Amino acid sequence: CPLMVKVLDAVRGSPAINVAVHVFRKAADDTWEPFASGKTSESGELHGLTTEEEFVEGIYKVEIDTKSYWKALGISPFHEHAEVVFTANDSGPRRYTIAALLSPYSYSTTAVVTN
Amino acid sequence: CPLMVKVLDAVRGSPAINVAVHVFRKAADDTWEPFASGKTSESGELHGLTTEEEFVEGIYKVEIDTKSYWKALGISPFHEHAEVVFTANDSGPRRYTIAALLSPYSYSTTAVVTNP
Amino acid sequence: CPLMVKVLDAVRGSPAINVAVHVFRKAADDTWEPFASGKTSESGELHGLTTEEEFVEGIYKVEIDTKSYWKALGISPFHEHAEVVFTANDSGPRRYTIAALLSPYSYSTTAVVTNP
Amino acid sequence: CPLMVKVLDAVRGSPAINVAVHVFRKAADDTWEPFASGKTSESGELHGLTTEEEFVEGIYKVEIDTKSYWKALGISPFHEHAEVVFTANDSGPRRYTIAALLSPYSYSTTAVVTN
Ligand SMILES: O=C(O)CO/N=C(/c1ccccc1)c1ccc(Cl)c(Cl)c1
Ligand SMILES: O=C(O)CO/N=C(\c1ccccc1)c1ccc(Cl)c(Cl)c1
Repeated sequence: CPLMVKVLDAVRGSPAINVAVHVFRKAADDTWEPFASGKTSESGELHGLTTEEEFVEGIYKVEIDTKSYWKALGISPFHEHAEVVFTANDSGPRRYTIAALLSPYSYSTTAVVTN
Repeated sequence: CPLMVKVLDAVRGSPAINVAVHVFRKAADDTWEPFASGKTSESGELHGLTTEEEFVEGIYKVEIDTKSYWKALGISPFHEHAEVVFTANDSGPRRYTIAALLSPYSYSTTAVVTNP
Repeated sequence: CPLMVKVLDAVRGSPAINVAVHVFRKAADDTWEPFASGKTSESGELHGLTTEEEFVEGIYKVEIDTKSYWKALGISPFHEHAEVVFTANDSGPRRYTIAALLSPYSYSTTAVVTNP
Repeated sequence: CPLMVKVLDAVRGSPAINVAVHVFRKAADDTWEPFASGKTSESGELHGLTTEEEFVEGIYKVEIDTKSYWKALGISPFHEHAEVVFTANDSGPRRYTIAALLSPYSYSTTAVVTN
């Protein structure tokens, strides 16, 4: 699995469950084409988005539906969503984990790239 | 000043200076229209982007060009840019500070919203 | 002002007001001695803790009483407090801003260090 | 395993490996008594610190030796260490994960409490 997403909730100190996640790849058209999508699991994780074959070098966007998550909790959030845009590179390590820590008025994101 | 951007560098412990920022507003046809742009100062701040009259309700996107920033320091970073998307002035006018704390493989963004 | 503390609330998108802050300096016997203390203002800032003369080289600890803060908002948080420990003025005097961004189960702290 | 620590490096986008971690429990003496310690693994994780029997309600301090980590990388860091102080509570969920994301002049920490 070369791309995994992990979403955490900083208010409840828990994994962010059932969060919609959409992945896009930039096309020569210069527009974002849908690539993969999922809802996070009970552990806040989303796996099996793509394969090694499919995940070629390019610019990818990971879009996390944070607003719907906070709305579900009855908490008024600042952001429409959290979007992480990055370039996938062959020179780098094989596996990418995109992590997001969510708060109603803030988020943090990090990438953990490993072999 | 209803919209201010502050960018900090978590590697150097400093303001992130001369960072390009672009602000977009969602149009009637759903396209992102250019709204305002600038560079952060020596204090990592960008002020004077808009006015109270111009800054109407809407969905706005603040794009911070972090990749150029890191590249000028010799660092090849993970992210193309940091993007902050939010609905503004939904419940009347407010003043917004969008802050970003940058590292090569990570970034944090928070909003401070105050009532005029 | 060589040492300033800024505290923000990531739930409300606001300054974190009236937060108690205690600053300690490591003594000759390795004990933490009280150095300065105060509460954040309506802007989430605490200034006037020390002077250039008083703020000598040393290891300092900035303790932010986040648990009292959250409890007054009805929230039972994870952390007792946020503690920031650092060596200051090691290479000559500097101005330090210690910033903390608070959530009930998480906190982020960054330093902005500038040369007088 | 009721207490795990996970340490990530925001500069290299990788797990923070071989980082010293010390856990303390507050004593009636009002002083920190050593409880457990370890070095993070190649995945940035430290497990098997304690048992369910041993990990009673109380105030605990997790102290991460961030300065030595950055020194090893030749990067000048701001903090002496990262310390996370919290109260363990029976009413809450059984498992605690203390995570830290490190930068030379900043860190973030979060707790993920689950059953
Ligand atoms: O709205 C604001 O005031 C700007 O936000 N500022 C800061 C900050 C502020 C001053 C000094 C250092 C960081 C900030 C932002 C983000 C984070 Cl994650 C942290 Cl620990 C601090
Ligand atoms: O595990 C991974 O590969 C990615 O995890 N990243 C985590 C994290 C990890 C475990 C538990 C809690 C947070 C994370 C992310 C962002 C932040 Cl700001 C923090 Cl303090 C932790």
